Amino acid sequence: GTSVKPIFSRDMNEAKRRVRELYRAWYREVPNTVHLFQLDISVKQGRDKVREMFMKNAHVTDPRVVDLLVIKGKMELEETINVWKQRTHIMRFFHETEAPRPTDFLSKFYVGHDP
Amino acid sequence: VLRLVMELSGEMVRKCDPHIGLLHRGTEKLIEYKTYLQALPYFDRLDYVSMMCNEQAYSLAVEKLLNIQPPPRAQWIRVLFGEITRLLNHIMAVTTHALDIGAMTPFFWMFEEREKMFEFYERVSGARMHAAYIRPGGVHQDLPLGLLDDIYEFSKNFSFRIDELEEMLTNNRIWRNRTVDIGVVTAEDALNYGFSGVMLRGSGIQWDLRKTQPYDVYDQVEFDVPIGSRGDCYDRYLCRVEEMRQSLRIISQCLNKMPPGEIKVDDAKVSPPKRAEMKTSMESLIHHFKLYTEGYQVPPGATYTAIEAPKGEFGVYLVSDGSSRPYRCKIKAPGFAHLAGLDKMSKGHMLADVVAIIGTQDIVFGEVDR
Amino acid sequence: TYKFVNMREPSMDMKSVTDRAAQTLLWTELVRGLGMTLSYLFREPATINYPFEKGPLSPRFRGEHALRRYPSGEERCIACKLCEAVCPAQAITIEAEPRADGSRRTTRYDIDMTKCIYCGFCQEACPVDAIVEGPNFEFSTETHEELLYNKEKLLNNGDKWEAEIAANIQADYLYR
Amino acid sequence: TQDTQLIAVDEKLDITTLTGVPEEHIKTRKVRIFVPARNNMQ
Amino acid sequence: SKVKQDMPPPGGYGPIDYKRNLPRRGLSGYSMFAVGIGTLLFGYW
Amino acid sequence: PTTKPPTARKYIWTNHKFNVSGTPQQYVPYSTTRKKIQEWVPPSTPYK
Amino acid sequence: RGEYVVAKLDDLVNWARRSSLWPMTFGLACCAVEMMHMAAPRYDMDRFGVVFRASPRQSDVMIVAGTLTNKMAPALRKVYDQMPEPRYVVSMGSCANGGGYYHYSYSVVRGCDRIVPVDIYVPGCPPTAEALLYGILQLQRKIKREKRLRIWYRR
Amino acid sequence: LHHALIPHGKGGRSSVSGIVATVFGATGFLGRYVVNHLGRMGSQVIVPYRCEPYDTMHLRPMGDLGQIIFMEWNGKDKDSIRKVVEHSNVVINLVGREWETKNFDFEDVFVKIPHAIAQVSKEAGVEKLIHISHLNADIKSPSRYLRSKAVGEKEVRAAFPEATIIKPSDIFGREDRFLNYFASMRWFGGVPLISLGKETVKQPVYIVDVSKGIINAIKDPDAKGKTFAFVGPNRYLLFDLVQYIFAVAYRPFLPYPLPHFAYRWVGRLFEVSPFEPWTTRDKVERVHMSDMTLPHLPGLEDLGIQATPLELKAIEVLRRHRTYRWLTSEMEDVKPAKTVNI
Amino acid sequence: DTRPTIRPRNDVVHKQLSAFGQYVAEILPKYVQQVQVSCFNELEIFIHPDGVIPVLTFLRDHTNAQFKSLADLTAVDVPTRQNRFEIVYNLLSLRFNSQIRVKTYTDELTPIESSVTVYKAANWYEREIWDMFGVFFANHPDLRRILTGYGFEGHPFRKDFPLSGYVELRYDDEVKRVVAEPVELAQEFRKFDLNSPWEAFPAYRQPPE
Amino acid sequence: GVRTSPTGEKVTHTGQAYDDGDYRRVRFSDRQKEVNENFAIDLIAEQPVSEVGSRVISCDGGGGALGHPRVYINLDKETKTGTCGYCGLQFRQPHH
Amino acid sequence: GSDRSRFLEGKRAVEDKNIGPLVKTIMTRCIQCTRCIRFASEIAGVDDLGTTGRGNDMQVGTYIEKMFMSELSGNIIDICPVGALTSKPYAFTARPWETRKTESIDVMDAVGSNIVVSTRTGEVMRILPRMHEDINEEWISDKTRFAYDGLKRQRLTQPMIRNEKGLLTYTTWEDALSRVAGMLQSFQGNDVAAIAGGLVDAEALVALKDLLNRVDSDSLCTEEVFPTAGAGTDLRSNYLLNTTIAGVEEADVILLVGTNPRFEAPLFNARIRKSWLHNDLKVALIGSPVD
Ligand SMILES: NC(=O)C1=CN([C@@H]2O[C@H](COP(=O)(O)OP(=O)(O)OC[C@H]3O[C@@H](n4cnc5c(N)ncnc54)[C@H](OP(=O)(O)O)[C@@H]3O)[C@@H](O)[C@H]2O)C=CC1
Ligand code: SF4
Ligand code: SF4
Ligand code: SF4
Ligand code: SF4
Ligand code: SF4
Ligand SMILES: [K+]
Ligand SMILES: [Zn+2]
Repeated sequence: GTSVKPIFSRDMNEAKRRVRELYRAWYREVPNTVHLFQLDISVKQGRDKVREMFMKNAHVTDPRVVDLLVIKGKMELEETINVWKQRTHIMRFFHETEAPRPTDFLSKFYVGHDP
Repeated sequence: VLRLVMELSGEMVRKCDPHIGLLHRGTEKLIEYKTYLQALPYFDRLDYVSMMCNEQAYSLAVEKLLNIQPPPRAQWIRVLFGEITRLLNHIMAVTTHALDIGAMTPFFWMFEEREKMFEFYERVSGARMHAAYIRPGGVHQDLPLGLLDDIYEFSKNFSFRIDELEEMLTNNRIWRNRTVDIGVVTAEDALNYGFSGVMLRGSGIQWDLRKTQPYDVYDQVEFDVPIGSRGDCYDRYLCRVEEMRQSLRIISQCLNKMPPGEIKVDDAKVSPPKRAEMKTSMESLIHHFKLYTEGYQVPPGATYTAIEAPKGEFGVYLVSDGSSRPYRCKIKAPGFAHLAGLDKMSKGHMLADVVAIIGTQDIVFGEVDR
Repeated sequence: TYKFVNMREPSMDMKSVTDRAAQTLLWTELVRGLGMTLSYLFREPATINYPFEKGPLSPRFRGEHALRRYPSGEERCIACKLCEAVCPAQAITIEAEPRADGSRRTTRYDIDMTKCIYCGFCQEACPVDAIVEGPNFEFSTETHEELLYNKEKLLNNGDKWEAEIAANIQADYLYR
Repeated sequence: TQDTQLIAVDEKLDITTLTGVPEEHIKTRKVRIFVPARNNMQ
Repeated sequence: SKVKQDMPPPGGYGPIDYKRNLPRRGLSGYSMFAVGIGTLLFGYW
Repeated sequence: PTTKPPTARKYIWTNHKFNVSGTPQQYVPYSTTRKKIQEWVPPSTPYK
Repeated sequence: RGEYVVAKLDDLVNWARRSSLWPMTFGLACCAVEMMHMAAPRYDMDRFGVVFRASPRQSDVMIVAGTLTNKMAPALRKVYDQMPEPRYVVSMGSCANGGGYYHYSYSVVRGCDRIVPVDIYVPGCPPTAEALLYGILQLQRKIKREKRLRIWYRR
Repeated sequence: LHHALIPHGKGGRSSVSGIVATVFGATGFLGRYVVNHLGRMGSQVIVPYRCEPYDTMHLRPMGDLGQIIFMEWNGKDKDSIRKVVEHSNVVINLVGREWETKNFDFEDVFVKIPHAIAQVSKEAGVEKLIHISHLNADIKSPSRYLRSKAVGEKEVRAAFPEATIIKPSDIFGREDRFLNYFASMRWFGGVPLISLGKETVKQPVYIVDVSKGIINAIKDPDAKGKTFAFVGPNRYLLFDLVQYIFAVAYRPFLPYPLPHFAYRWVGRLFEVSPFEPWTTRDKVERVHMSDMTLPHLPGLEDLGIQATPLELKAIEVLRRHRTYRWLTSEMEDVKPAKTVNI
Repeated sequence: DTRPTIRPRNDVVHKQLSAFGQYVAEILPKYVQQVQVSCFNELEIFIHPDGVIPVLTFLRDHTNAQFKSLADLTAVDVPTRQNRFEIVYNLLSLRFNSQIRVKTYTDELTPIESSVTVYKAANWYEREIWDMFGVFFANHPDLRRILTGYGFEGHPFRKDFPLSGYVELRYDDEVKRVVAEPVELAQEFRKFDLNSPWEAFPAYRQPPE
Repeated sequence: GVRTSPTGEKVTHTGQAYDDGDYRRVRFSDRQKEVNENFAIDLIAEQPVSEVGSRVISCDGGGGALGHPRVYINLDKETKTGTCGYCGLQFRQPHH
Repeated sequence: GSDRSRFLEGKRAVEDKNIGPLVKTIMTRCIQCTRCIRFASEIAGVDDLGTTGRGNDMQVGTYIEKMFMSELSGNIIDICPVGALTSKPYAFTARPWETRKTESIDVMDAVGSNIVVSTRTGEVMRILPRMHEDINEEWISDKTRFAYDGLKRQRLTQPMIRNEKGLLTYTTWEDALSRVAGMLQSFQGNDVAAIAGGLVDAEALVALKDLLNRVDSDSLCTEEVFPTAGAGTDLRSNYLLNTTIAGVEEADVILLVGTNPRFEAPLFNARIRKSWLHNDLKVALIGSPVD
């Protein structure tokens, strides 16, 4: 039933261990990417943007899924340091252009007839 | 569109990373939402060098699932245009290579010739390229009167046009030193890297789809493929040039004994009824009506059947859901297998000659990126 | 059957090495290239004098569309809707509601040129040869909006490229 | 029967965060599983 | 009835060249060097 | 078109235009269909 | 006259801007065939003063040819910015100008004009070689319909 | 409202937003951004253009196909304005010359056209007008800028009773004509700053803030009549301003004062050129006077927008002016400036 | 051919690959769940996820198979089955001019040990499947995005990612770069519900449920 | 046959007419509206009505294969003279 | 079916007919399957369709000109296997391969007929009947089908207020909700009431009930009247058709009191039609005699 094959994790411990130095690699990644890619957003801005993206993937409770997020997570940092990505790619997570989607009931009610 | 990112140990290169994807259109994804007839021009847009040959692969593939064979006449036209694409492709292949090196004149003599067969495509289908001529069941329209004579006149003069392409490149010591002893691929590495077509032919390996598993009507025709000794970019260049000479005879053999008969299979459930038949026969209207709304329903199954496209082993792997629409058609391309070994291919050589390796690899960003 | 290409076994005799040494020392294959190119120079070119003359085409040529009409002027289109049922790029949009004389013919026939593929499936799909691929191709415009065709634009081109299209379809209906 | 550092998770399988769908397209959606109703004409 | 589809002539189309026709134009290696040296001696004289 | 002209019909254009792009007689795209729904017209009664 | 001198100078300034403009490519897809298949002897363009040349710093008009994927979108924008002024872009092919076949797919922007300010649109899938040659001719005629020095003098 | 004008769509490019703008003279610094902030949610912008079409090329991308309809117009041709604002729900006036030209003196550019377009638009039954004027519109200022700015302001306010006059302080941005001006002194003698610039503690506004402010003014129902006053987030003095920008741009800073009438000759020399006058004796007075504080007029934050800081979103233009020396240098390297923030 | 409409069928090829299917079945019956010949004379091998390396190595070096030409590797993602991703290889043998299809099954989470040891051709036939579908192959040299935009999310060729995707590009003046945004279509891709309500083939009829 | 709108916009056969308040009419200003003057609605009002005589007429559309899929039209409703749906050509019986 | 015809003779042609502004008759397409006749005289209960003549030129028509009156006439469209009988309003408006079908219900009648809504380009073209047996079964009454154009008639699409003179002028939401809010917080109890309409959603009914109660008021009236006295709405069986029309066939004698179901609940009568035809129901109604 619950028998599934691993890729990198058995227990949440080592699963949370992988996201630890994944943060560590990403934590030290911010100071170089902002300067080398010539942005405008601040260093701590990037650091918290890395931070928050962790919190989005926090409600999952399966060692089986987190590592899939880890490999997806580790599938991006090298794309930044080795100048593979571009300014439109790494500032994209800095969601800037789009207008702010209304959150309260009235403002959604006013904008359109959609949920 | 090529994003080659690669390392310079001084002037010497140790690993080349060809970041393909710059032209990636998810062709198979759109194919999932079109009928077989609608999905056909996608293959026509896959290898926009030897376009009609891509129709050949898709056609016999759908013929194989449908258990319907093309009429004998239509079989012979397809190989005529199939080899014209071979003439189309190798002319582009040798010259773009020569264009990459720095040879300009071979590019324009051969590209002067390219108009003649593009003009032939105009007379037979109605477009310079992307003919959409070869369809499941044979070919859409019949050959216009006098076209066979016209291609005969072009073919009877084309062997002359090859000579200069050979004369000032094959003998030119400049072309040799800029094309020999580069992109050398050993036989087993070529085979096990998934390479197809000329890389197999160039590296000494005796193998060709058109002869080992002769599809269509290639049975009756007779010729000889040019397997060489070394397999470097120069050797493949002779294989390319000799293939145009070989394609000339293949054109000759189908030309002189073109059989009489229909252009499309006499199966209205798979081939649209004739326009004259459309406006007189009640079944013709019904069959034509539904064929252009949903099309023929293909029985379930899956095939990969491939043809010897001038790029190499080109095949399509479609799965049928038992309806009038494909489920998934993996676009197997020689170029993706061709380029898969680029890391080794540029190994041991510098920039100015691995660009020659790019030329001999016959990479075109419609087969890989789709 | 197959034939080799590279292998040559160049003979190492005194006469043969002289030719190879002469070829290297006093270049001969290179001067061959000069001779071939010069022979190319003394040959009249193949260039065409556009627009004063334009290259050949075929009766089957597929170009800018046009909605044709009967001998008396009736729209051939009946909104059977086969054309967009086979339009590979879904460039055709059609709506039909009643026409004054009891009829319920079409109102909307917009083939987006920037979506169309010019495959010619529409003209083959049409059972009344209403939509056709015209011979014209010189309709380049500087606005994206111009290429977005409508019903009136299609009908006007049908009245513009009419005699030519009628002759082509008369010279091609036996093939189709 | 088989074991290679076997993983045993009781949590209901959920890709969600890995399939890449956006939040408003995972929370504010409605999916009605049913059998297609045949067209009464046919 | 009658059928007038495109067809080859009532025999066959004329035979078409299929091999390489690279010609051999020039003098022997001895002749090339001899005329070159002969000019040099002429020029020196 | 000499020798034998093509066929003659009423609806063929009396003269062939040129490419009208970039000129005041350009082509403009517009919706050829009719407005599907119509609003509820409010009566202008004096009131109440 | 004051208007006459600026009229003669304006013509001289742009008389050969429509005859010495040199095309630039990116050559994405099957439209990249007619890109230089026109450079082939048949539909000679070198005679028209135009001649293909990449040299993004030293070219006049770029003929955007092929399908514009999102992945390449930075590359075109950086090329057009590096493009010197005056600059024009020509959208060859249905895919380039309006997406064409793949308009509904996920990895192509629907038309090039969504990315670059797009001049004369030449349609075709692909545009048969002379159709762009006609399109290039329209671009040169558009160059004549310019009042650069006239507008400056009016201000 | 009109059936076609009702807004639909999830605020997208093809979403009918109802706004039908007619931004006048949008081929300018603010026009590009406001059009972008107009075409982003699908507003049918009918921009009148008077220059070469090529100069309007950069405006086509910021909008769905067929949304940005370019039309020609003339200041002296009344029919030109009447056409452009004919089928216009809203009118946005932005025309203004920052220098003096022969065909248009400074009187008309803020009296003739702004009054004429406001009058005809009311005569054409438009529903709004957002004509803008500098916060320092001052008929008492000897500079012909601020005189004509408020001289004609009464006409547009009167002829259009509900005219939402806009009063921005200092619109700094990419092509702001001030930040780029201050670096141009590198080839005009080392920083000739009058009185070492001790006169202009100022609050400049970023373009996104003001341009966003405009698009709210169209959709904000209260915008009618009430004149808003767009301000910065932070008061900064010239010697503080120029030192800061010369520090972020890393250009050598050598401020140097001189008599005011010397700049009158400097202004005169730059205006004499038969082309774009690099320096006008008008604007030096404008930069000389500080940010006049008008507290009665509602500010930027009233509409519902926070004013982005100067030091934050400024590197964009300063980076362009850096030489190869410290071009790649980042933003936090530089020291922020002395915030007086009155 | 007395029936030129139909495709003529061959039986000497039919039984021979049928016999070879048994041959491979006996040699290693640990992984082959079942073998299916085709009317198209394309015999197919159905293997287990752990069986990828054994069979692929077996057909590579065996003296009676010699299948060493990797044709393609792809997925046939089928939502209705618990193993949605159906990984299938195609092999070609020059010596005996035959084509072998080996088919596996996998969930979104289960991995497959990389076949780069068998064929280095898979090196790039592995990357796109991880990108296009999302299934991850273990012990592979690199799992990079090869056929998508940089930073692209999800997996397109799945039966979950819509045709138009979720994100659209456009060049914006304020940022001076081509930025992204949620997709918006001028035209919605219309639906063509074209599957007939009449049964097509009695032969391939699904067994009653 | 074409009728002119109050604003001068020539209406098409479908009946489309941009009113005064339709803001999108600005697309038409400084340009020209494209109307096919030949109005296919009224090109059959004047077309002669065939007096071919039989209970059923084979209407092929003229030009043989260049017309429309030929249909059989029944002439038994003397009130309504038969019209080919494809063609619109008008056929009547010689008073039965 | 074949792929061609050996037919080289002529085809018979028959004139059209006019039996309704909804059904459209192209009777040359008729295949004489007699489905309409058996439907008319067994399901709709009207004995007017028939096949006049014999041989091969016979027509499935009505001989004497007729005006098809049955309220189940719309289902005659969905039973004919050819285009011989077709819906006039939907004719030449859409084709099947583009109409996205959504399964929904009917609100015209108090049966909640399971229907298929054809949608294309933000609008509905034609309404089809679904299947659930107890509900509409395989047929729907006419006004259930030919009602899509009603959604294209007078439509309330914007908020409304009385302007300075009163005249109904279109306004934003803010003024509309502000106007109601001012008079909503004021007044209490029986001052604030509610009258339920015909086509009111259960979601809205709850919302009004909660809203009226949160301002301490219970006056949520309804259009039709049902005596509250005795038990009223308290007992569920008072206001329910507890017999589950799918069970009417099981019954033997039907007693209909003060109703005209052929005009009020056509499908409920259609069940009796089917049930009484096969199960031999004994019907008895007091009131005005209507067919
Ligand atoms: N700190 C500041 O400087 C502030 C300035 N403002 C106001 O902003 C306005 C300018 O903004 P912006 O548009 O970005 O400035 P730009 O100088 O960048 O552009 C000015 C525009 O005005 C047009 N124009 C000028 N004169 C005429 C004329 N006679 N006929 C037609 N068009 C004309 C120009 O046309 P063309 O491009 O062909 O020259 C151009 O489109 C001025 O009114 C200014 O006072 C508001 C707040 C603060
Ligand atoms: S053009 Fe032809 S196929 Fe298309 S709707 Fe009109 S009649 Fe039907
Ligand atoms: S030619 Fe164009 S309009 Fe016609 S079917 Fe092909 S893509 Fe559609
Ligand atoms: S327009 Fe046609 S030829 Fe050009 S890139 Fe698109 S599909 Fe290819
Ligand atoms: S249901 Fe239709 S086809 Fe059948 S008899 Fe009646 S009219 Fe004829
Ligand atoms: S769709 Fe059916 S009913 Fe209509 S004409 Fe064709 S075959 Fe006859
Ligand atoms: K029917
Ligand atoms: Zn007819």
